[PDB]
Amino acid sequence: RPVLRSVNSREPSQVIFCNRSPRVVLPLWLNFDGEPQPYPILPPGTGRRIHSYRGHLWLFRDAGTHDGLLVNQTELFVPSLNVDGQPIFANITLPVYTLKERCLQVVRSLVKPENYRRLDIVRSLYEDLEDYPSVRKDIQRLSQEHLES
Amino acid sequence: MDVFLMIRRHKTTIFTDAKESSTVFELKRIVEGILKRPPEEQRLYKDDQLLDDGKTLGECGFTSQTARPQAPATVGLAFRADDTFEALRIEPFSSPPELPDVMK
Amino acid sequence: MMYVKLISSDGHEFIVKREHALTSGTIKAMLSGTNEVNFREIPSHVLSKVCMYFTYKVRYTNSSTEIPEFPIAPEIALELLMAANFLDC
Repeated sequence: RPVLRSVNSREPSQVIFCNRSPRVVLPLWLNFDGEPQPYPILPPGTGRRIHSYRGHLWLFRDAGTHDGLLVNQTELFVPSLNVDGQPIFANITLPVYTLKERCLQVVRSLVKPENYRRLDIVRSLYEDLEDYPSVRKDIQRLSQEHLES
Repeated sequence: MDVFLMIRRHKTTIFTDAKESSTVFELKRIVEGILKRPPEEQRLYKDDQLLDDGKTLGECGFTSQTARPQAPATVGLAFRADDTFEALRIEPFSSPPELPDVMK
Repeated sequence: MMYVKLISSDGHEFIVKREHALTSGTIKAMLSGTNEVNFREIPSHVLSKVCMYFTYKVRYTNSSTEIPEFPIAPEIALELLMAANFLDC
């Protein structure tokens, strides 16, 4: 029984995914068994209307790198019911990454993993390079945080 | 509208910030607080153009769109030497090494 | 509105708001060892950039508007990674 899962409300909710980031965004739908399902990509600056449901669970990642993104300033998005004929906005934004994590991202984007160890950096940093951003990992953390609150 | 700046003179660079509506004079007050030289002993420049104390940073061409936290704009600074003013001189930063092969 | 002075290996002085520099816990530790820190292994093309990161971090953390990307040229990425690692920012 996963901690974090969409509830099968069967109650429709109209949503807009609004990509307010310079990243190509991959939306992920955590299904009824808490498994992430990929939806069509969102190019930077675009918006798309989605027919979702109350109590469904979404998260948003960089489509190329799986770097984490925020949605309405948090990690998870849950549609509620529409009132007054208005869609729920899912405003996807960059977090303020650490400078470290940002450097890691740039290096990962330029260097084939096999070549990480040719870089003239301290060994701990090779390790950090290799510890890729992971949806799975984030779901673990978010699951525990959820239980804590 | 906030503007983010580097006030640069020689091998000194001050990171500071102000409003499009702040004046040039107000920047000299910052400089004075940090470098202990009064406004009348300072000249501030955009490119090589002397800025008047009374103009707003906006009027001088600094918009918040351009003077960003992660890419601040540069204000030149020159100090009075004796009775004359030193020429504006801003020294560049160092050069990165050549790009590693595995990054090409 | 205290400023502190951060000196690069090549002898550039970067003067920044103390509160902005305290984004680095390393720098914080170093400051309560004057208002001056000497970085013998961090050059000006890197440390200038670290300063802009502090500004960016303080400006956008808990913003709730759209956040721009922090730009990093490929030619500085490695040195900047090393500095970020040491400064823990």
